[PDB]
Amino acid sequence: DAVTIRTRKVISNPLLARRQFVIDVLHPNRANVSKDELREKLAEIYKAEKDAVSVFGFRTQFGGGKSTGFGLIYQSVADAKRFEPAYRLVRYGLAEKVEKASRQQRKQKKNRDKKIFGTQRRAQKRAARRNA
Amino acid sequence: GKGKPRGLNSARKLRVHRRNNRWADQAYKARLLGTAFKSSPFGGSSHAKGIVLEKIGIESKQPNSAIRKCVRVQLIKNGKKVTAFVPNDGCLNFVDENDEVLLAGFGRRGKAKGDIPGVRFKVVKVSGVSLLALWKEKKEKPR
Amino acid sequence: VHGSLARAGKVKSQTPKVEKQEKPKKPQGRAYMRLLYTRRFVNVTLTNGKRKMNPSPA
Amino acid sequence: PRAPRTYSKTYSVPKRPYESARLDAELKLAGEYGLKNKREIYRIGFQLSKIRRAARDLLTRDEKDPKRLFEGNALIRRLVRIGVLSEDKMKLDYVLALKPEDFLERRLQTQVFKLGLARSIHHARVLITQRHIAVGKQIVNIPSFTVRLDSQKHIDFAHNSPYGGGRAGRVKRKNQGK
RNA sequence: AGGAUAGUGGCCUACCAUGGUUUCAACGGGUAACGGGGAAUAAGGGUUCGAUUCCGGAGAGGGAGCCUGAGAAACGGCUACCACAUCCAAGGAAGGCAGCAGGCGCGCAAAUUACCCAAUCCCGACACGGGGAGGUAGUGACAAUAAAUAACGAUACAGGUUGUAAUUGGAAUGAGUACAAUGUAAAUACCUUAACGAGGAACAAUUGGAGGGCAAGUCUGGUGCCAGCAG
Ligand SMILES: CN[C@@H]1[C@@H](O)[C@@H](O[C@@H]2[C@@H](O)[C@H](O[C@H]3O[C@H]([C@@H](C)O)[C@@H](O)[C@H](O)[C@H]3N)[C@@H](N)C[C@H]2N)OC[C@]1(C)O
Repeated sequence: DAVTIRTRKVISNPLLARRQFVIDVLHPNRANVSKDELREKLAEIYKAEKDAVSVFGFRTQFGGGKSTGFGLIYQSVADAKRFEPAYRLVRYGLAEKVEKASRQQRKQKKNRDKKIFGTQRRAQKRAARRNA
Repeated sequence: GKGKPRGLNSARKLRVHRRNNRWADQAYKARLLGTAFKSSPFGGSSHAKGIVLEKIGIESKQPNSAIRKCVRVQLIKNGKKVTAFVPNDGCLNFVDENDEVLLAGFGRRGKAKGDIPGVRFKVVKVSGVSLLALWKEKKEKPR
Repeated sequence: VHGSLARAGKVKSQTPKVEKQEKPKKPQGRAYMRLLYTRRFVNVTLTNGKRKMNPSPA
Repeated sequence: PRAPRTYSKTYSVPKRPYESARLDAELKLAGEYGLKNKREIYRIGFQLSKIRRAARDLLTRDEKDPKRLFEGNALIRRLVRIGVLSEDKMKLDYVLALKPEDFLERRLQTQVFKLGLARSIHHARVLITQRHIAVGKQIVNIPSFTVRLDSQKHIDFAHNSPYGGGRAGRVKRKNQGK
């Protein structure tokens, strides 16, 4: 309860269609403050929408209380989708996880494909008439 | 006077003279001949391993009278045979013929120690376990 | 009056075994330094320059 | 690979391990200031030796030498801001008279039992370790934390400790059940 | 003078001259020699170390020869021989971990056949793809920093105003565990933290010593120049 938020070292970034700042949080008698709650409170303070708010890298001070981090307010939501890495959007629920096998499986697959000159159809038919 | 040249252009004579006479110092001569690499039983290593060939008792030198328990050891790296003291009361019964021992120096960098003549090494481990552990019953002899 | 390899471990093997006596633990760290300081420089036992740290009970 | 990170040793053991007079001196210092081992005396000896060396090297120079005027005054500033020197000994000559107790007096533990927050210096160290002490509004659990002259008046208890406005520890919360 | 080279040059060829280096150490031999930036010690002068986070060189089992290409005498390119080593239907075919991990060997002597391109940065036709380069974790007492293993009362004591004693209580807490959030590419850990988490606070500190050098017993039992200790 009674979570105070402050910003310092503010940079406006038209180049990335956003605004950059460092977040300072005062939360007595509470472990820390969730990133989604911080995002909503920031959206409320700056009357912006939540899906255009970014928070990352939060570090509680020694003993407790004061925490710090970084904040990004994109001037829209399409700009958020366009200048935001996939993992942060996955954290926010905005984007889905790209589906793929383990890295070793992908590499083994790639090294099997280098064995074939042409298409898979020709190799499959040649193997078929090669066996039976 | 002083028997050494003092001329300001005599650096060659001074440096060569020092180089010649440094051969009279044992440590310099040993490290430039490479005697540890060529003639030391351990080949310059701090420790070495070997197979026990036999148990031997060595008479302590005067004015002491005792039997210092030692083992004759054949080293693995070079096949050399050395004698190592097995230090503590009853620790000879822990080592047996054909066992593998770890040897270390005996404290005086290639010299014998105390009243034990001709012994320059000591047993540290037998069968992969230290003698200090076995003597104190902190471990067990493997089998 | 000779020794032999057969006599190895004589005195230790024939030493009468005595178990440790159960005693309280000794404080560790700063408490031990406190204790030694109190022994030597607080509760003094000096008498005309006789300050044995380990006198024999007698 | 990444560049190597520097690291150094902060103490040095004595050259003679068994001089009885200095052994008694170290035991007295540890007992007076509630230290844990002899290495804590060795560290302050290390710091004092290097400070005196720096002062001596600067004092080989003339009062008009610019290197003295810069480095000696920086050294004086650091010493007078941590509490080792007062506002009347800024000449590098009083830098040579500093003793281990001068730094021992400026520790967190010493000042905690001096102010009155604890009875014995051992109890002071024990409070510091259990995070009951805050410098400013920052909890400090380091007894070798050296307080500066403009930090002495802000030492007090932590707001979350049972000694400065907090709740009860597990012992009292179990012992209040009945 | 020519040839060759990207180009100079005995670099090579033809003709010609007889020169070139050396006790101010040539030439030869050894190096358990890659060089330097640097490291330890350090009154000064010195002595010793530097395979190894950066810079330069060299190599890819050993030699040699090449294609391609701006650039290689390239080896995760080719050709041959030597040595190793693989499959086979016996005709033939396929190789190069001094890259990461892992195995055998060797030895006194050194970690996982893990996760990932999020960061540093490089490559490509490229804002998108790839990267054991790199980063993350596992192992890890190499070395280094900080820093627990207890703190405070009252009774009976006692001392000469508290320096000293057992048995009498209440607190304090982090090691550990675990919601949670945070941390992260996802984790793990740290840090914050709900509920737990101390009387033998058994949640119990060890390693070496106690004749001298050198700090700390002539206390007790055992052995009797034996067993053992002892730089
Ligand atoms: C076999 N042991 C040799 C021992 O004989 C001696 O060697 C000297 C050697 O030092 C002398 O050589 C020395 O002195 C000459 C000086 C005369 O000009 C110097 O020029 C030379 O550099 C120097 N090494 C050499 N001329 C004779 C050997 N016997 O000292 C070196 C040594 C290795 O110990």
